[PDB]
Amino acid sequence: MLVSSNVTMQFGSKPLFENISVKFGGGNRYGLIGANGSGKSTFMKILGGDLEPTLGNVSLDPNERIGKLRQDQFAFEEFTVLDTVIMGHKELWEVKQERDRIYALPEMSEEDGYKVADLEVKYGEMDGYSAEARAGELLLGVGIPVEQHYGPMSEVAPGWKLRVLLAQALFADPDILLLDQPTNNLDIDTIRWLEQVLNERDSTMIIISHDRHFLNMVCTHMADLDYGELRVYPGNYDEYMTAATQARERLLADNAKKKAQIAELQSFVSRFSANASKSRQATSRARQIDKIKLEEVKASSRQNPFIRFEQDKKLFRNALEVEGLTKGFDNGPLFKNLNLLLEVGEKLAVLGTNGVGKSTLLKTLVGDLQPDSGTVKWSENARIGYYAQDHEYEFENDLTVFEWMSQWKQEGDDEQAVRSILGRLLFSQDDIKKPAKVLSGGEKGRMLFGKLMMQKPNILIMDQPTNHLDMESIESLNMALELYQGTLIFVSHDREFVSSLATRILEITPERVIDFSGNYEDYLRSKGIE
RNA sequence: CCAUAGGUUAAUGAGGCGAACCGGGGGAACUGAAACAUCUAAGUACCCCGAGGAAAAGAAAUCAACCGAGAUUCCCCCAG
RNA sequence: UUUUGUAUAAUGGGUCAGCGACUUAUAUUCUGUAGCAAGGUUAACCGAAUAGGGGAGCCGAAGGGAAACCGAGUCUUAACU
RNA sequence: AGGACCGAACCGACUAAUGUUGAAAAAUUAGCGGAUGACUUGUGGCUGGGGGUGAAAGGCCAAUCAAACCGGGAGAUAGCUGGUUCUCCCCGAAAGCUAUUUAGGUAGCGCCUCGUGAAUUCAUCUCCGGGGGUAGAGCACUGUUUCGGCAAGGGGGUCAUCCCGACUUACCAACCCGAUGCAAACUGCGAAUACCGGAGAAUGUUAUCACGGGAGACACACGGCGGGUGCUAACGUCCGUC
RNA sequence: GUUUAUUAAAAACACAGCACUGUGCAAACACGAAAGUGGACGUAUACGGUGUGACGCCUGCCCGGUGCCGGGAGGUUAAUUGAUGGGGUUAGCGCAAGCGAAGCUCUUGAUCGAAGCCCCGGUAAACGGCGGCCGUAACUAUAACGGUCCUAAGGUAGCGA
RNA sequence: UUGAGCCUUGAUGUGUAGGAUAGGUGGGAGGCUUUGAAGUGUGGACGCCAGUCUGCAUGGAGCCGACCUUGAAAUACCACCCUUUAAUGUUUGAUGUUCUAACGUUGACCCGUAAUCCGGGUUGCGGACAGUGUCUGGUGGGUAGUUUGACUGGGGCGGUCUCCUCCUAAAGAGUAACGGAGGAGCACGAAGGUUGGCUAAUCCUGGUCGGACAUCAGGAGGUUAGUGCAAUGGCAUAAGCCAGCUUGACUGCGAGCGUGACGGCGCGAGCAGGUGCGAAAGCAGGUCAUAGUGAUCCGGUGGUUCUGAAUGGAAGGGCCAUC
RNA sequence: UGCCUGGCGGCCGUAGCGCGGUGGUCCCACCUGACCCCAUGCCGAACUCAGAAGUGAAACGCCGUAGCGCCGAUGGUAGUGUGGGGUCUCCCCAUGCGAGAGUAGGGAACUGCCAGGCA
RNA sequence: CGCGGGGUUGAGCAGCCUGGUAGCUCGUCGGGCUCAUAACCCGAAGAUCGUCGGUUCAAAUCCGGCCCCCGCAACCA
RNA sequence: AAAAUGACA
Ligand SMILES: Nc1ncnc2c1ncn2[C@@H]1O[C@H](COP(=O)(O)OP(=O)(O)OP(=O)(O)O)[C@@H](O)[C@H]1O
Ligand SMILES: Nc1ncnc2c1ncn2[C@@H]1O[C@H](COP(=O)(O)OP(=O)(O)OP(=O)(O)O)[C@@H](O)[C@H]1O
Ligand SMILES: [Mg+2]
Ligand SMILES: [Mg+2]
Ligand SMILES: [Mg+2]
Ligand SMILES: [Mg+2]
Ligand SMILES: [Mg+2]
Ligand SMILES: [Mg+2]
Ligand SMILES: [Mg+2]
Ligand SMILES: [Mg+2]
Ligand SMILES: [Mg+2]
Ligand SMILES: [Mg+2]
Ligand SMILES: [Mg+2]
Ligand SMILES: [Mg+2]
Ligand SMILES: [Mg+2]
Ligand SMILES: [Mg+2]
Ligand SMILES: [Mg+2]
Ligand SMILES: [Mg+2]
Ligand SMILES: [Mg+2]
Ligand SMILES: [Mg+2]
Ligand SMILES: [Mg+2]
Ligand SMILES: [Mg+2]
Ligand SMILES: [Mg+2]
Ligand SMILES: [Mg+2]
Ligand SMILES: [Mg+2]
Ligand SMILES: [Mg+2]
Ligand SMILES: [Mg+2]
Ligand SMILES: [Mg+2]
Ligand SMILES: [Mg+2]
Ligand SMILES: [Mg+2]
Ligand SMILES: [Mg+2]
Ligand SMILES: [Mg+2]
Ligand SMILES: [Mg+2]
Ligand SMILES: [Mg+2]
Ligand SMILES: [Mg+2]
Ligand SMILES: [Mg+2]
Ligand SMILES: [Mg+2]
Ligand SMILES: [Mg+2]
Ligand SMILES: [Mg+2]
Ligand SMILES: [Mg+2]
Ligand SMILES: [Mg+2]
Ligand SMILES: [Mg+2]
Ligand SMILES: [Mg+2]
Ligand SMILES: [Mg+2]
Ligand SMILES: [Mg+2]
Ligand SMILES: [Mg+2]
Ligand SMILES: [Mg+2]
Ligand SMILES: [Mg+2]
Ligand SMILES: [Mg+2]
Ligand code: NA
Ligand code: NA
Repeated sequence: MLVSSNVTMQFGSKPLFENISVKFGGGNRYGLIGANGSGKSTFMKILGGDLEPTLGNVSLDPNERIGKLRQDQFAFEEFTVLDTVIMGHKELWEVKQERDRIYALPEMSEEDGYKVADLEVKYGEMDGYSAEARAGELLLGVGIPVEQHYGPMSEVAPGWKLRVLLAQALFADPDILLLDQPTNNLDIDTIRWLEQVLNERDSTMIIISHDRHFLNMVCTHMADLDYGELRVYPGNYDEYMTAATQARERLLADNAKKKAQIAELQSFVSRFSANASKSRQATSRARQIDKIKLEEVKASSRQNPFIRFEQDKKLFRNALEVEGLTKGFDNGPLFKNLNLLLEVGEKLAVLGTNGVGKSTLLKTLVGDLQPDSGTVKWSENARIGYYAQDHEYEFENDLTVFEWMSQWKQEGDDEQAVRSILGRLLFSQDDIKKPAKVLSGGEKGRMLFGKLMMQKPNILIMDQPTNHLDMESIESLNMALELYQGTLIFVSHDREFVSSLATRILEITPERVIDFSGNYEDYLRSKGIE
């Protein structure tokens, strides 16, 4: 079973995590939780050996095939989907490709023949004969068609190849699964399939997830990464959240009721110390006061960012109008004969879930995706704040966080007012010196929220604004957008964030759009969903 | 019911005292540590039991070092 | 006697006579003296025995290093002018 | 009838005097409270030491009680007090520094003494080579101070009190200039002494240094000079040197 | 009535009366290393512990703290049990390095595990506690009155230099 | 009744592309059915719901591998097994009801006995509970041993206790007071090394917002500025300010000194081995210097044939680096 | 050898500032150009290169001047080692040492080694 | 002046709790309901966070001085 | 459901 001892990673002048030593193993599944920027991804990198710790150890058995997940790479793109999911087995992939190379190079001499016979028997023991079949029976579960199973990695879509990268990790029942945010930008049906296929396995799995309904579904232990110490509570999710609460409140109460007695042994020392017949008794109360040592409270890293979008110039009457916006890439009718008029104050939630033009509507509205036919007439003064689903291009350039946030300073504000946004977004003194490239996913979504806030738009378009954000962030931004007085266009899958704030639903089905004029609860009752 | 428990008679032995030495059952504290609790004083003082002219121990399931010695007890070194 | 300092009004003693306080054992070191002198000396014990025997053993003539080890050298160091 | 009333025996002990080496290691004299009751008394018995008994005071347990008396461990320990016994000859201190559960104890060093071994070793004076920053002094610097000159600028009165300031100002006033002082924590100056080193005589029973045996002492006092504190008070208190 | 025999005889102690609490009998409680004794040759109208101290009128509010009583769902938790992992040794395969069966060993400690504590409620003739600031009435004065903060609750009847 | 282990028996473990809900080995492929059928007449359970397993029979005597699409073949079947399992057995557990036989009886009767002790015998009632022993968690002033600092203008309170800078400090060093004043318990991968260059404060005159004070251009001034941090001493050859390259913020040593009662602390040319900057002479063993810190014991981690209690190993010690 | 000039020193204001004058054959400075060898947080202003029309304006060197800076006696004063004295918070006497400020005054340097030109 | 607790709109108080948001209950002011007042409903007003300085991009918060108010304390033989 | 008050003459 995997063990870690005193990992202690540190880049800067503040503790990140200290003397982490924990045994992971035994078939238990450890949901690893924390704040949006504490330690989780750089800890599953350490557990897999991607970066060695500053000073520490990670111990694994001589043969224990780590099945870990991507989302630190996107561009393998040299071979077919079948042989892309195959190479999750780093052992079998090498023997397979090496024997193919040997077959390519002439001839099978005695060095070549004896080099190849044992590799062939190794392949047989590893059952590579039925490797592609078992890979395909998993690609079908993920949702990739049989007729294009054998297509190269350029045939696949950019939003469809993360599916294959997910399928790679859990290929052939590998013990110890390092899953790093697997359910992000996935649908309800795929999430249900994944949480069903992980429920039939005896393999320790350490999973990062910022949602509650998946951790509370699959996980057994609830390893935390807050305060610095990795506190592991054996609990589902709710018996962790109801245990840490009283664990912290007991500490607070003990400090209160132990300071309240120092304040009582102090009223005697302050009154009878100078006396002669009572100084002996007043200088033993001082010993009692000094021998108390109330224990310290360190604030949790969770916190709650203060986000609020305002609007510089409110605009009246219609804010948008879309007239005959038929468009499709290679399936033709991505959305057929769209026709709509968006008023002011609308909170339009565009639903519909998977591969259909759930996005590319927002891309056409902003204009970066030219439509096939139609014209989109924004309001006269319409200023659009765009939060793209894939926002890497704005951080590939490596500026300091301060300069990156200062790019968008407007006419009438200082770099005193620039740093206030970062302060409200919880970038304190060193995390404003990091390169913009090296930041967490949630710490990056927040940094885009602080650019929208800084620009102060009157039309907000947001492609999945609930990505890599913990409960605190999707509770702050939810009310930040609720208080918003303006036009909002957003898309999300979780049936809570969209239901909290929406006055109109426009969801597209791969044959025809359907529009509504009420909130999501009425939408479901009219659909026939209980 | 047999039988045991119990009763009577007879034969033999013991009982108490004594200075030290000896074997065993229990077992302090002052004191030293420049305070004190681990530790020392010390298995000492003292209490109790038992025997002897002495008592205990004693004839390797011991040491040694692959060379060997040969029960126990006491004295001088090893050795502060 | 104790004190920086007592005629001190600081302590002790009424006087006489007798008793009353740096000792003994074993180890170690330095001085003096005596014997022997790269040698010196025995302990227990035997012994008609303060003689003689007994040299088990102790101290000294070689040191350096934590140690193996080397040895008028040795340790340090990869090596030391 | 009565934990009833007055009052002797009987039990007790509120006040005063005497007595304090007493008649007595708690009493006598004149008064005083209870006196059929939770009373008082004779004889015998039981409870024993961290234990007894206690209408409760730490009271009583053989003139002894916040832990009896006797014997033993025992000659407990005492950084504290006292005492320490015959004679002569030579040398002869310290009451300081450092450390201390340390401050009236002790350890190392400084000072004393005995032995051994060594070089003009050491001391005084004359001459030569040195570094000061004290006394004194000075006011360029750091502060402080009083005058006089020029006065930036600043407060006050009149008028459109939008401006510009159109004015004024008996009043304040920095920086510079000339004159006059003060400073432990000021110095563009600067002694006497003292101290370090070298050379030279004369003088001094090696007075110098090293090693080894034995210590004592680490409570100081006053007087002159230089000073901190105090009141330039104290036979006050804390340092330097004699 | 008792008390410091021998400097204190009192307002101190005891008391009848009152209340709380323990005790179902081989009672609780005490003296005992234990046997056994007192309680008691008694049986809840009896016995022990604690406080108050005839009698008359009465004995207010607070369960946050500390005790005591009841509750057991949940968390933590000893001995006991010893699943796993790591190391030592070595029959052998290799005369290279090196691995290394069985056994014996050193260590690590999964699982089981009660009371207590955390938690929930009660109890004050259980130990105990019982508030600040500001304004306001026909002359002055004072506030019956009002605002607010805090507390577990803010000292009631009676008495008061 | 309910946990857990084990054994025996039977099921369940399609997505394609297949006749059809095939688990992997491979034995065979011609074998399964008449001690009485594929279908039928009819039960229940399971499910990706398409389909599988089972009682018996009026009748019943016949179904599949050969083909075929797959990486792979078939309830023709048996085998040794794997996952989820269902049932009966068997092992210890937990719980609850009964029982008597250990154990209790300070219930009744008889005897030793002329005995409200004790013992034995019948009987009744409790009954594997209570109680006792070893180990163990809680409570435990009921009891016992003890600790509860020093300086100090008497003691107590207040203040202080180690390190750095100035004055007292009497022109070498040192020098006290509960004397007068301030600081430290770090920081910096550049604020370290080298090479190349550069020189400040403060006013005086001319200009957009622009002002007494911002940037510009002249002149006076002279280090009155600056130094990561308190003060003192320094600093122009700059130790102050920029830039290029770099890691000497190296290893073993070290003549000779300074300062301490010691433990110790500090300065150091030069030597050897390997570097950096510079063309080169050369400079670099952290920073302008002085604060930024605690012995020993005990223990942890890494290296090293030094030792290894018969011998070969090992534990354990030692040494080096470090916590 | 005499004069001028350049480099390296000695010495460090009696040596430095201010005012006036003067020097271009050589030397020195300014000077022309800049693609390139090099360089500017922009600018050949600085650093650097190829040359040489002009000038001695500025800088530099030399000479003259006291308006500053600077040096500075003699005498007296203060202080002080040793020995004495007083009316002793401070002084005095014998003896030895003897400033600081100020005054008279001095004063716009002196000098070595090479290398060029005019002699 | 030795030690604590404070100074936040007119009154009484949070926010200091590890600097990025100035808030509560009552009150004042202007409307509405009412015959009229009170209550009630709506809208707004106002604080140099006692006053000075310091690192700080940013102070009420962190540090120090000064002033004011409330409690103490300044011992025994 | 909440609804208090109105000097004398
Ligand atoms: N190179 C880097 N330099 C500085 N900080 C870094 C660097 N790489 C990562 N970090 C920091 O490490 C942390 C990583 O946070 P982490 O990835 O666990 O966040 P998350 O959003 O919770 O994770 P996840 O993406 O897995 O859901 C962040 O605080 C990030 O700033
Ligand atoms: N850049 C592109 N180049 C080519 N085809 C594209 C591109 N972007 C999208 N597509 C095609 O258009 C389709 C629409 O994708 P779209 O972004 O609308 O999906 P989605 O519902 O937002 O996906 P998801 O939730 O997985 O991110 C894609 O599935 C793909 O086939
Ligand atoms: Mg006998
Ligand atoms: Mg002792
Ligand atoms: Mg002692
Ligand atoms: Mg015998
Ligand atoms: Mg004396
Ligand atoms: Mg005296
Ligand atoms: Mg005399
Ligand atoms: Mg006398
Ligand atoms: Mg005396
Ligand atoms: Mg006398
Ligand atoms: Mg006599
Ligand atoms: Mg005698
Ligand atoms: Mg030797
Ligand atoms: Mg009577
Ligand atoms: Mg009477
Ligand atoms: Mg009477
Ligand atoms: Mg009496
Ligand atoms: Mg009396
Ligand atoms: Mg009488
Ligand atoms: Mg008595
Ligand atoms: Mg006692
Ligand atoms: Mg003794
Ligand atoms: Mg004695
Ligand atoms: Mg003499
Ligand atoms: Mg003493
Ligand atoms: Mg002076
Ligand atoms: Mg002393
Ligand atoms: Mg002394
Ligand atoms: Mg003295
Ligand atoms: Mg004196
Ligand atoms: Mg009395
Ligand atoms: Mg009472
Ligand atoms: Mg009451
Ligand atoms: Mg009884
Ligand atoms: Mg006690
Ligand atoms: Mg003792
Ligand atoms: Mg004291
Ligand atoms: Mg000095
Ligand atoms: Mg001196
Ligand atoms: Mg001295
Ligand atoms: Mg530096
Ligand atoms: Mg340089
Ligand atoms: Mg430097
Ligand atoms: Mg420094
Ligand atoms: Mg061995
Ligand atoms: Mg052995
Ligand atoms: Mg070892
Ligand atoms: Na990440
Ligand atoms: Na998308």
